[PDB]
Amino acid sequence: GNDISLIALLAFSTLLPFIIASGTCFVKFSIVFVMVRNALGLQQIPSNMTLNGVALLLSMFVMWPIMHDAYVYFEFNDISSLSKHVDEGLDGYRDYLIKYSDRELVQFFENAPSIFALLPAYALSEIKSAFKIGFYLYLPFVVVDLVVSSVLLALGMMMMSPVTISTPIKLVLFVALDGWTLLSKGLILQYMDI
Amino acid sequence: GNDISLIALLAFSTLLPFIIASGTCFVKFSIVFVMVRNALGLQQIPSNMTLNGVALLLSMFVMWPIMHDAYVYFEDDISSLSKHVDEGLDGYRDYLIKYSDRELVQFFENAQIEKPSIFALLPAYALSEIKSAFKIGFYLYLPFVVVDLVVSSVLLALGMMMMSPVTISTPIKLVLFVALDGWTLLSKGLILQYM
Amino acid sequence: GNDISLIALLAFSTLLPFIIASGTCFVKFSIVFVMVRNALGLQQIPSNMTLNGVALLLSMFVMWPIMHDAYVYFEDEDVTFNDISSLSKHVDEGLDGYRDYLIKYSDRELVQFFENAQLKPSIFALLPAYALSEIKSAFKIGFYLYLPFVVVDLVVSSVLLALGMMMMSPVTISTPIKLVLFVALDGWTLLSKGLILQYM
Amino acid sequence: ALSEIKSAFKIGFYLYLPFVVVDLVVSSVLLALGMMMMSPVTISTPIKLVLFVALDGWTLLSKGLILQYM
Amino acid sequence: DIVSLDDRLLQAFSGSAIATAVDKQTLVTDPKELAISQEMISDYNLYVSMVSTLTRKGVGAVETLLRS
Amino acid sequence: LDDRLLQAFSGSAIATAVDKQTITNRIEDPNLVTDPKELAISQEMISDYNLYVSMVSTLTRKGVGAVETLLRS
Amino acid sequence: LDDRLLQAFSGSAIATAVDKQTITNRIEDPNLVTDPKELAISQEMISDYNLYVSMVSTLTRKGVGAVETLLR
Amino acid sequence: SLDDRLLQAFSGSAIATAVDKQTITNRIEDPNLVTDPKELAISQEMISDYNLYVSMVSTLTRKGVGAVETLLRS
Amino acid sequence: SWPFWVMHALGCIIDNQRGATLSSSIDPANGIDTSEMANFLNMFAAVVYLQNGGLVTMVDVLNKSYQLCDPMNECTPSLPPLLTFINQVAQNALVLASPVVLVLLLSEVFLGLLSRFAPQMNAFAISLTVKSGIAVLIMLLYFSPVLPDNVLRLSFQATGLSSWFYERG
Amino acid sequence: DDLVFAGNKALYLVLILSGWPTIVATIIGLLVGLFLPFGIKLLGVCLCLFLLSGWYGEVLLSYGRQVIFLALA
Amino acid sequence: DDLVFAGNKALYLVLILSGWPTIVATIIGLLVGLFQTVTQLQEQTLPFGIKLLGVCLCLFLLSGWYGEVLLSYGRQVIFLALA
Amino acid sequence: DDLVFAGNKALYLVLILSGWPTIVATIIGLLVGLFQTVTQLQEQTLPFGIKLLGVCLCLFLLSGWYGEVLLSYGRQVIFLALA
Amino acid sequence: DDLVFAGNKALYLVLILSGWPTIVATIIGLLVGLFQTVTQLQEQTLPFGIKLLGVCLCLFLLSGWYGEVLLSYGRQVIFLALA
Repeated sequence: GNDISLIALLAFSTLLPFIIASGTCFVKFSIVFVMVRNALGLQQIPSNMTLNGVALLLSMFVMWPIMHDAYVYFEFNDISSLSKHVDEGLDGYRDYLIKYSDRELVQFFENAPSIFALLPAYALSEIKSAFKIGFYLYLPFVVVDLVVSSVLLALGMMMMSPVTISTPIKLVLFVALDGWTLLSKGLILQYMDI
Repeated sequence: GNDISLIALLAFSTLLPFIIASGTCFVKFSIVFVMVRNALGLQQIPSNMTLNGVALLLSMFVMWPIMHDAYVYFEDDISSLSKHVDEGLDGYRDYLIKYSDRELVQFFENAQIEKPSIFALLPAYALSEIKSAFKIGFYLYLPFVVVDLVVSSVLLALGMMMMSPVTISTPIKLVLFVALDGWTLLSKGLILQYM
Repeated sequence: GNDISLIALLAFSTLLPFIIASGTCFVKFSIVFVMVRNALGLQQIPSNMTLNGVALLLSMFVMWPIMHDAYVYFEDEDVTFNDISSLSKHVDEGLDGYRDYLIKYSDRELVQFFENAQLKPSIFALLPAYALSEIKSAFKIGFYLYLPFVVVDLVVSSVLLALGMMMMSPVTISTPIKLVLFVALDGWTLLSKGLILQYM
Repeated sequence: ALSEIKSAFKIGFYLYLPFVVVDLVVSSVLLALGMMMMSPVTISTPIKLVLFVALDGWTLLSKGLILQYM
Repeated sequence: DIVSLDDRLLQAFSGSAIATAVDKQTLVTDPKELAISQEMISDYNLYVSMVSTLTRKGVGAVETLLRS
Repeated sequence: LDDRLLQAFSGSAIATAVDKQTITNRIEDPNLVTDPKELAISQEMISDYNLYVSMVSTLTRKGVGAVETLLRS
Repeated sequence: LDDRLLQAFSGSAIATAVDKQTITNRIEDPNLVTDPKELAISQEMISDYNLYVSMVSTLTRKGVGAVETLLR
Repeated sequence: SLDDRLLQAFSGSAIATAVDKQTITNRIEDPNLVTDPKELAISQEMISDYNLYVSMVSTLTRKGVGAVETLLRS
Repeated sequence: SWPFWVMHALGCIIDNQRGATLSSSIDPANGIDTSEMANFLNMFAAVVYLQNGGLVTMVDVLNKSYQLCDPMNECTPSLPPLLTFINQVAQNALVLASPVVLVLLLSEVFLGLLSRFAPQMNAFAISLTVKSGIAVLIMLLYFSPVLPDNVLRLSFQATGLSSWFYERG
Repeated sequence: DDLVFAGNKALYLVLILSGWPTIVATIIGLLVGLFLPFGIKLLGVCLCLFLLSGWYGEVLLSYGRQVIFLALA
Repeated sequence: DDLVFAGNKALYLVLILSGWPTIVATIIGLLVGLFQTVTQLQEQTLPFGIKLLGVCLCLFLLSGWYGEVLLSYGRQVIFLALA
Repeated sequence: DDLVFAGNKALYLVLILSGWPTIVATIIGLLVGLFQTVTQLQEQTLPFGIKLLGVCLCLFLLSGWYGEVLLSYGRQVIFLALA
Repeated sequence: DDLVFAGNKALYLVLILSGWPTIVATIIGLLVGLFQTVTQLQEQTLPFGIKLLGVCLCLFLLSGWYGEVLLSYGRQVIFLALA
């Protein structure tokens, strides 16, 4: 135990909610669940209190093995050795950011690998992937909205708005697929490597 | 008390609003009331303070038996304490197991006879209750979708193709639901699932 | 004074906006207005800030005398206590002022069911048992106010077809007629009186 | 305090006044085509920025405000 | 009985007593009256601190019901 | 529930009234002010009273705290 | 994990209770509070208790605050 | 560079403080150093200088994370 | 606020009669999220009221209220007038807007009967394109005479405190 | 599963409850077509809406109750 | 690539699912448009009645086939995206 | 005063800028309506296709002038507010 | 300058990309509509149904070209803003 080691231990516990917001996969999970809500056309339900909760719990399984490897390790008496010792600890996490980031971004940031270059390059990599999933979630329902509109014009109902009757169809389809069971599984499989 | 017993009590009493919003039935209750409003097509009535007010009360009747039975147990070596603590949760763990999907629990248990673990139960419960609410809501839309199509046939049988019907079916939707005593049927029924 | 008698002051004023949303008649008055606006066609006329304002003022007349009575009851210095149970019953005797009001409108069969579910009358059963009846009462009271506006729309739409004037949209025409018919007859006064008279 | 607020509100009006035109004009043009479902805010937002950038923007106000007391 | 339990259990501040004190007022007196002043100095500093808050709560509760 | 909350309120409203008075009567009575054993015991009662009320205040604030975010969202 | 949480908590609580008792027994024993060398040992025990429990409280509460933050 | 400035600053400072208190403890455990005014006079200087160093580095680290809360939470 | 609430609602009528509120209000909005005329006329009416020195009148009713009414006399609103309040606001706005509505209905009827003579000529759009001009031309012709209404006719005055409020309620 | 039964019945309901008006509206159209005026046509149209308010009520409230019963238990 | 297939497949499904009802309404309309000349009696509301029973009848019969198709495409896209 | 004057011009500008595009849109509408009554055809996409070209076209040709009007009015009102 | 070119080109693309589908819907409506003036049969569903098929075929065949055009403009404006 030393004062300077403790100061660095207290400070990391202040910055936690920011690192988990940028440096961890939590960004993919939070985004994906809100896009699901928007695709269904629901506007208040389920609450962001729930989605931001479940997404947080699932992401915990993926990161726990990474923190424990730093837990089981001390995370020795000289600047060069101390740097190597401390640096060697973060390297357990470096191997994560580099697996889910694009080489071209890191290289640009390496010229202004380093951790500071990996953090922003990683964030933009996870975000763009999330939109790549969301896009696919809209396709199975937008075809439903067009089909409902198409038939009513056969009946001559120029201006019976669709939404009063198409919204339940969206629910049965999502429920019949057990969507949440498929999405929550596939998301962890991208990382857990089971 | 004991110094480290305070820290455990204080942290728990902070996280109450999140545990109730994710792990407790409040999830099911809160959604069903909003789906009823939208099935009628009402935009603002009743206010979110009204509906959330009810879901939070009806849920307390269901959960209180668990907290009371739990308090009496805590009021009544390392290996002995941990085993003593776990028996207090067994009253709660059982509740989650009853509803949480049997396979998701195993699927998450593998990511972390074996008695299930709460951390596996929480996400398996939250996702399983949501599905049940969307399912109920679907049934609540079908009686009105018949109403909406039937009205259109009348206007078309009178040729009024640009007399948009919605003004006429909105009051029918209300007569039907109050003549069905819906708010009473839903409240009696929704609770009996947990008795 | 007494510290636990202080904490209860601060808690109450923190909960007050949620109590008014369920355990008070504010629930019925505000709802009926928004449905009548909705049926008149035009939207945000009156502005939402009108409706939630008058409903808040009119409701105070009915509840404020009850609140005042509850505090004046506890102020009597002549009471004395001898046991914990003697205090609990004395406090409960104060709430009867409010309970009696809820008991009038809440339906018996809801309260009895919650009073049984509560195990394994009580106010916590009278709050949800009351909120559900005041909601329901508004959809009845409102449905009767849709009938005349429906008649007005059908009449003009049929008139249009008598003139043989197809695919004109029968909304431009009828929206202003509803307001003139309703506003020229002071409907908003007759409506407001009909509400207060049920409770005053 | 009441005096500065009154005067501040008057200044706010003249700065708002030129953008009203853009909103009402864009809204009218949409109905010309019958796009009654389109939401003007999504279109009129860039037009407001373009006007502000073409004017001297914040440099006009900051100078004018100081000159009232200098 | 242990103590004279009565209606004094059902109030936060004894406003009728504090009003009695503030009419007593139209140099120091030490230490007897210097001790009694400790009560009247504190009891009024706390009463004001509550009143400043109940109004903010009460106004804010009106504004909450109007926003919706 | 309510019949149980009424019991909790009254039981605590009386225990604090009696406990607060006990401290006062120990400080005005001379044989209890100037004896080290009786001073040692008064040091305990003062601190125990302080902690008890601080805890009730915290736990009550949290009760009317969890209601805010769930009702108002 | 819940299986590990119960273990981490349990060890913490027991280890602390044992220390609190030990100090108390050092104050009532007349051979210790009267001996200067025994007091020096006691001074260290009093301080060490304070700093440990304070660190648990802080780090725990900042762990709760990281969870609160991300949900709102 | 920037990524390594934290290792150099953290590591370089930790070794400098760890050895300073160690050279204090053993300064108060030498019969020649605890009983001589020339040795007590220096110890009064030494012990205070350590106290100020940790207080400044601790303060400025907190302001560092405080700006990051401010700019991110608001 | 009465002088402002009147001018605001006056706008919402014109936006509907001219342009769009969605027929089913499923969206529900149409126009801007507080349709732009009703936000414009609301702002305009406020700025003129301050310039006439109305701000001194707002503070005047406050001081008088404390003299006719004070908390220890349990001041209370009069119930009889409060029940009529909503009609007054609606009636004032309805009359002032009338000059612009009537021409809109007459113009729609002009085109309506034309679709007897040229039947497949589209009734709806040829009116919908046109209305957004007829509404603006006729407002400009009356923009000047609307100002006097805000200053004198609708402005509240301290004399009203005698009837809206009563003490010991 | 019940989802299929409850869904199929709705389509069956519309066919009948919407079928009757168009057949009778056709036949009545044909007979009158082969064979104050506003006042008479007003009574003629309003007349069938009153009559059918009742028979439709007995049906729909029988379906509404049943889908609620299926949903909750 | 995967995106073009899924994006192109969506538009195709719209025609398959919406095709049948437009045909059923049209095929019935031609009979009425013709029968108006055989019976030589007319009321303009005639087509709105008959066409309705054709569409509703087809939907009831096809309600099953309409489901299997959506459930296959829905699963397929989920796998492609997350994989 | 400088308020009623500034307020008048705001309504005046709306009528001016939008006038030509609404006028040309109106005339084009009537022409297709007249041409339809000349024959037995009945189509609803035809009026939209014809009007789309006219509405976009006139704005395109006018776009250069609109900036002259707005950039002068913006400076005018800013001076009154701060003069 | 860079502002006018980007603002002018925006309106140009709307006219081009929306042009093709509106014309084919128009052309199909006229030719099918004329047939309804030829035959004694009148039905609104006939032209509406046929239009959808032609419009969908148009979107399928041009789907690829619509992609390149939108990407080229998207790239160009990013360079104009940041340079």
